[PDB]
Formats: sequence, structure tokens, C-alpha cells
Amino acid sequence: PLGQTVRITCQGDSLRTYYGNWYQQKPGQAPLLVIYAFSGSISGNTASLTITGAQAEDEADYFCNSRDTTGNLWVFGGGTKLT
Amino acid sequence: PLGQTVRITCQGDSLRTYYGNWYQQKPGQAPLLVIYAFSGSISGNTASLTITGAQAEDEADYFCNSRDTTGNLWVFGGGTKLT
Amino acid sequence: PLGQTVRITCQGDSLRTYYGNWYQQKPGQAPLLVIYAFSGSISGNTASLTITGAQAEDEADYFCNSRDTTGNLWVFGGGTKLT
Amino acid sequence: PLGQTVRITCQGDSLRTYYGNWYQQKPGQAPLLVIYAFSGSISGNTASLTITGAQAEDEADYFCNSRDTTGNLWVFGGGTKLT
Amino acid sequence: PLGQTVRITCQGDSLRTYYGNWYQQKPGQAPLLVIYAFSGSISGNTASLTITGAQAEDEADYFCNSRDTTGNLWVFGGGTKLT
Amino acid sequence: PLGQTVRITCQGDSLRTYYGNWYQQKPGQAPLLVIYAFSGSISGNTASLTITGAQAEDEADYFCNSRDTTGNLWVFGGGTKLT
Repeated sequence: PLGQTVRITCQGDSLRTYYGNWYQQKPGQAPLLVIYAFSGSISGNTASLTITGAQAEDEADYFCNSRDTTGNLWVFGGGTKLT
Repeated sequence: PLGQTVRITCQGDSLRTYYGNWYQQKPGQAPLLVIYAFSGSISGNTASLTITGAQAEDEADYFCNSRDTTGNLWVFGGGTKLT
Repeated sequence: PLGQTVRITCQGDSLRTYYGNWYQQKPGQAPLLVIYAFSGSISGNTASLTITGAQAEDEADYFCNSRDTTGNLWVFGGGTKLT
Repeated sequence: PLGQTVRITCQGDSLRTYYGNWYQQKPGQAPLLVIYAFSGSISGNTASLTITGAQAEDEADYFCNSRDTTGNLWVFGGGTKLT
Repeated sequence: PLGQTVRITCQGDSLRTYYGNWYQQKPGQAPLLVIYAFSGSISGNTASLTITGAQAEDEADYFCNSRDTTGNLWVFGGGTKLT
Repeated sequence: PLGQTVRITCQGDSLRTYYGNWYQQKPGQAPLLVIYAFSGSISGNTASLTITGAQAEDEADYFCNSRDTTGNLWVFGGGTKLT
């Protein structure tokens, strides 16, 4: 029995608040599963931002708090009652 | 029994609030599953933003909190009562 | 028994609030499953935005909180009562 | 029984508050699973930001606090009652 | 029984507050699992930032406090009651 | 029984507050698991920052305080009641 498991809960950036400009170049997010085997530019853009009044009375955030049961072959997830 | 499992709950950015300009270049999000085997530009754009009054009394956020049961071959998910 | 499983709950960006301009170049979101085997531009656009009064008394958000049972061959999902 | 497990709860940056400009080049986030085996530029952009009034009375944040049960072959997750 | 386990709770930077400009070049975040086996530039960008009024009465942050049970072969996670 | 375990709770920088400019070059964060076996530049950028009023009455931070049970072969995590 051979198996190759990759569990990633978030491949990304996790924020409660972002004010401003975000220049982002993230070419690859592609899982390549193989059993037998970027000149992109962000250029000359103008970004003008002004936040004068902001009130954020927010409640709690729950990001990437997983409860999974992952693997290969026999996987029993959650409150599996087995007899 | 061979198997190759990739479980990703979010491949993306997770935010409660974003104010502003987002320049984003994310070419690849394609899982390639193979058993036997970008000159794009964002350029010269003008972005003018002004938020004067903002009130955000928001409630809680639950992002990417999975409960899955993933794998290959035998997978029993949730409260599977087995006898 | 061989099998190749990719489970992705979100391939995308997950937000409660976005105010502003979003320049987005995401060429590929295509799962390619093969057993035997972008000069696009966003340019010169003008974006003028002004939010003066905003009140957002919102309730809770539940994003990408999956409960799936995924795999190959034998998959028993949810509260499968088996005897 | 051979197996190769990679569990990553967050591959990304985790913040409660970000004010400002973010130049980000993150080419690779692609798990490559193989049993037998970037000239991109952010250039000349202008970013003008001003936050005058900000009040953020926010509640608690729970980022990347996973409860998973990951692996290969036999995986029993959560409060599995086994007899 | 051979197995190779890598458990990383955060591969990223974890902050409660960030004010300013972030130039970031992080090419590789790709777990490569193999059983048998960057000229990118951020250049000439102008970043102007001014935060005059900021009040942040925030609540507690819980970052990367995992409770997982990870490994290869037999993995029993959480309060598994076994008899 | 052979196994090779790497448990890293944070591969990243952990801060409560950051004011200023961050030039960051972190090429590699990729766990390479193999059983049988960067000319990037940040150059000429201008960063202007001014924080005049800042008040941060924040609550406690809990960063990288894990409770995991990691390994290879037999792993029993949390308050596993075994008989």
C-alpha cells in the first residue's frame, strides 16, 4: 500500500481587514498528480485611495479551522461509531 | 493499492473587508491528474477611490472550516455508524 | 486499485465586503484528467468610485465549510448506517 | 506500507489588519505528487493612500486552528468511538 | 513500514497589524512528493502612505494554534474512545 | 519501521505590530519528500510613510501555540481514551 497525501487548508492569504493597493502575481496554484512521468507584468497603473470615516464594529472571524479526516485507502471521518 | 490525494480547502485569499484596488495575476488554478505522461499585462489603468462614511456592524465569519472525509478506495464520512 | 483524488472546496477568493476596483487575470481553472498522454491585457481603463454613506448591519457568513465524503472506489457519505 | 504525507494548515500570510501597499510575487503554490519521474515584473505603478478616520472595535480572530486527522492508509478522525 | 511526514501549521508571516509597504518575493510554496526520481523584479514603483487617525480597540487573536493528529498508516485523532 | 518526521509550527515571521517598509526575498518554502532520488530583484522602489495618530488598545495574541500529535505509523492524538 503506497499513497501520497497533501492536505492544505488554505493556499492563500487570510486577513480580517485590508485597506490599500495590492499588486499580486501568483502564477501557480495547480496540484499536478502524475503516477508515471510567466512574463506577465503589472505596469504604469495609478491607484488613488482615501478612507476618511471608517467604523468597523465586527464580530469574530473563524478562518481555516478545519475538522477533516483525509488520507488514502481506509478513512473514517467525524464521530464514526464503529463496532 | 496506490493512491495520490490532494485536499485543498481554499486555493484563494480569504478576507472579511477589502477597501482599495487589487491588481491580481493568478494564471494557474487547474489540477492536472495524469496517470501516464503568460505575457498578460495590467497596464496604464487609473483607479480613484474615496470611502467617507462607512459603518460595518457585521456578525461572525466562518471561512474554510471544512468537516470532509477525503481519500482513495474506502472512505466513510460523517457519523457513519458501522457494524 | 489506483486512484488520483483532488478535492478543492474553493478555487477562488472569499470576501464579506469589497469596496473598490479589482483588476483580475486568472487564465486557468480547468481540471485536466488524462489517463495516457495568454497575451490578454487590461489597459487604459478609468475607474472613479465614491461611497459616502454605507451602513452594513449584516449577519454571519459561512463560506467553504464543506461536509463531503470524496474519493475513488468505495465511498460511503453522511450518516451511512451500515450493517 | 509506504506513504508520504504533507499537512500544511496555511501556505499564506495571516493578518488581522493591513493598511498600505503590498507588492507580492509568489509564483509557486502547486503540490506536485509524482510516483515515478518567472520573468514577471511589477514596475512603474503609483500607489497613493490616506486613512484619516479609522475606528476598528473588532472581535477575536481564529486563524489556522485546525482539528484534522490526516495520513495514509487507516485514518480515524474526530471522536471516533471504536470497539 | 516506511513513511515521510511533514506537518507545517503556517508557511507564512502572521501579524495582528501591518501599516506600510510590503515588497515580497516568495517563489516557492509547493510540496513536491516524489517516490522515485526566477528573474522576477519589483522595480520603480512609488508608494505614498499617510494614516492620521487610527483607533484599533481589537479583541484577541488565535493564529496557528492547531490540534491535529497527523502521520502515515494508523492515525487516531481527537478524543477517539477506542476499546 | 523507518520514518522521517518534520513538524514546523510556523515557517514564518510572527509580529503583533509592524509599521514601515518590508523588503522580503524568501524563495523556498517547499517541503521536498523523495524516497529514492533566483536572480529576482526588488530595485528602485520609493516608499513614503507617515503615521501621525495611532492608538492600539488591543487584546492578547496567541501565535503558534500548537497542541498537535504528529508522527509516522501509530499516532493517537488529543484525550484519546484507549482500553
